[PDB]
Amino acid sequence: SGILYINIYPIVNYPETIKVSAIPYYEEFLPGKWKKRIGDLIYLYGYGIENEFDEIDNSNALFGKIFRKYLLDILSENIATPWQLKELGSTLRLVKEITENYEFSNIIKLQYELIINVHHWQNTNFGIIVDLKINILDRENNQRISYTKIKDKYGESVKKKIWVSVQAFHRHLTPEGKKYATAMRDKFNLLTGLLKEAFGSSEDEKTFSTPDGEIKIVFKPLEIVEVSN
Amino acid sequence: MMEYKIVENGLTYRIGNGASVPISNTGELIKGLRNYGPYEVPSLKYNQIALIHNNQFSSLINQLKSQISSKIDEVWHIHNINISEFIYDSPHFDSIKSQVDNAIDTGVDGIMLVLPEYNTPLYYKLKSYLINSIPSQFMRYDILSNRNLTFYVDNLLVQFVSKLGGKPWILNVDPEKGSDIIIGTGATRIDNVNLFCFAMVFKKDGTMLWNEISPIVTSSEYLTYLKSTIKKVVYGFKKSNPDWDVEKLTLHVSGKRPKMKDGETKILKETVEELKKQEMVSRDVKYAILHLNETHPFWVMGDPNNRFHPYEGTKVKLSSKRYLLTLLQPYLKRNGLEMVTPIKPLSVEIVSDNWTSEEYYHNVHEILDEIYYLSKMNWRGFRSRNLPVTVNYPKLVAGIIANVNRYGGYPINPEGNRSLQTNPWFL
RNA sequence: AGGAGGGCGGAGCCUAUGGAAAAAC
DNA sequence: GTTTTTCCATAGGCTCCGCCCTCCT
Ligand SMILES: [Mg+2]
Repeated sequence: SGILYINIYPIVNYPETIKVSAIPYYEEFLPGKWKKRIGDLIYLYGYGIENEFDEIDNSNALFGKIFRKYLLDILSENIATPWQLKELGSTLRLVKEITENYEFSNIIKLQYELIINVHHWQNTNFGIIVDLKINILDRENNQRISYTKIKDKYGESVKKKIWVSVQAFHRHLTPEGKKYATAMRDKFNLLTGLLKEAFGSSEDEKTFSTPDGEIKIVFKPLEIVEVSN
Repeated sequence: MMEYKIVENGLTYRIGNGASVPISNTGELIKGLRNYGPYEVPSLKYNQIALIHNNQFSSLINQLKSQISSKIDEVWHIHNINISEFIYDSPHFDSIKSQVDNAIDTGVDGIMLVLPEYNTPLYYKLKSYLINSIPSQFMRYDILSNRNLTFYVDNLLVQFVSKLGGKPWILNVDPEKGSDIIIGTGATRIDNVNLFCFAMVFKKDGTMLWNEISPIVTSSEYLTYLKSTIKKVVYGFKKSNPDWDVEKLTLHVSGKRPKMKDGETKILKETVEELKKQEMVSRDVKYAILHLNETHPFWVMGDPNNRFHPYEGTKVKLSSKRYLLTLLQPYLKRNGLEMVTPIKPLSVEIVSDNWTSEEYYHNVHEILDEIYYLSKMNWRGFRSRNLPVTVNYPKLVAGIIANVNRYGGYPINPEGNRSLQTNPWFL
């Protein structure tokens, strides 16, 4: 017996019903927030409603998808100052320049990347999937660069240092470049810390304002239980 | 919160003399191989393989040959073996081709080639020639120099013994357990174009082992060839072991999502209807189309004393149709567990099925345990790839064939040669 | 290419839902 | 008069290819 953690961050509170206004789809549709396309119907939610709303509960199958996009839209407006909105869509992308001490930071811009998505299961349980990536940017042109291109542009020592620093910022390896006995736990600690910092939360539980109510997230990994059958 | 269940313990490989060894412990497996040998020791026509290289009068090459002979004779029990030696002047394709021609003319069961360095066009243009003629095993001199000779030689010898027609080990698992037939899928994207390959794996001796492989198919011809593959694989299963009925047929898809209807599901359903029309499959035949995935955003943290990783065989229930499957695990050593990078699990989703709600739990757990079991049937080395064989092998075949086609190598047509379906040249 | 794993960069694939148009029959 | 293809669209999820390293009994 034991407990497993998944990196899905549970959402323990959300409105039971939301204001949804379904309108016929059109070719001039601009895909943005507060509106979604499901077939020939465009559903308006949150601030996008136009007072012909329809109350739909979580028992409906429409609720899961509309609420997925609802969470993606709501969390996009609670980004803290050090983090910036990269791309909003099926996933919420937040980036943040790594200002911690690493060598050749004046030529190689390493930044974090929180890829945020919603996991829904059991027809009523929602959650937030946070996946972390590191973007390596060549700081003079601010354009995306790879290890081979780093070695080409700056030499072997720069490439080795940046590789070690990236794998240490992922917490997969030690800062000196070796594997170690607590890399997975450090990776989860890193994910939780960056999620808390990105959404401006100094606490485990943060609440977010939405027209239909409030959303409460736990900012902790979701426990997995052993079932015997 | 989600639930999880671990594959039942007691898993062991099967050895030549009928004994068994604990899994995940390579040293005990090598000791057991010394004691009893491989499960199926190959029978060799010439009892003599060749060592082709260009580093003549090299102590590293001599140590490589000595280790090869010692492990082939002692731990692999291919007795009365002989390793010849051929030297090409230059690493160009013409000279190595001349030397492999000489080695074949002398009469050999396999070619053990040493490439000086890394060169993709030469390697594929020459491996296409080799697989069309004889079992082969490449080495890179730079990689061989920078690696411990024992581990390197043991892994290449696992690869070569499997390529020679041997069976190093099979899972000592229940034969009345799990599906009867599996048709895995693998893909390679070349210039934004998918080339697909099918692996036909089914129970021959009660044990499930890889049997056939398919040529690369275009996405346009993917569905028709999958239909033909289902019919051919069920026919081959019935040919292999009569007195048995086809009860479960699982299909593994990688590199593409299966279509939940009007796609792979439609083709498989129609094939099953036709097959039961000829009374080839059982009336109560249960099928499933599965999606296997590694680029999911999920990470699983486990027991702190297990390096914070889940034990191998852990099945995490994401939903009723999608599962996470832990296949690796930190390995014990003479001192303790070994430091490991965080390990990403395998996403297993049931896109389509025919199961009733009453049998769902049992059937899904059966297919998950069988995916875990065929994870351990990879024969490239002592540590098995996270992918199961059914999707690992076709991916390798598709990569090799596409690379040969793009690099101008000798065409590989598995349909022409029976050994092409029946021998792991791709390992 | 002895493998196993992770990371990064680059292209994109693929599913689902709808829509139309076209050729059938 | 009557089902297949073959293109669109948005919403979502991967997924292949390289190369960079740390490890193995
Ligand atoms: Mg190989």
